[PDB]
Amino acid sequence: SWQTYVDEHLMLAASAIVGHDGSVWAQSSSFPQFKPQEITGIMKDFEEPGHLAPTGLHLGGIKYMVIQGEAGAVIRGKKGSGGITIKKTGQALVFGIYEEPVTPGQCNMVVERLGDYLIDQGL
Repeated sequence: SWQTYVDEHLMLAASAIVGHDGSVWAQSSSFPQFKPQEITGIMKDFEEPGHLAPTGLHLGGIKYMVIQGEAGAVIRGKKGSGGITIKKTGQALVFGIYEEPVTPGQCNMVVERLGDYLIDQGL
């Protein structure tokens, strides 16, 4: 099915590809439903680094503490044992959520791999 191909190719606790406009292109079975305001805040942080830091990154209501990202290209957050990685591409956002014992470096690897895939196609 569309969902198995997706899960099978975005997996990581959850992953997702969403347009800069907030539309969902693909999301894993366990990815959270989120609010547009959550996407606006992230988009502003790719523009003005450090923008989310003061309030934390929220996604599907979950609060992630912002940590060292890649200015204007990748954002990272910590939550208890796991965290999140978000990479901005020409037209989308690649989201990667990890949990113990997956490592931040492992999540980063997958989000970057997906980013390369989309940028390669002009997305």
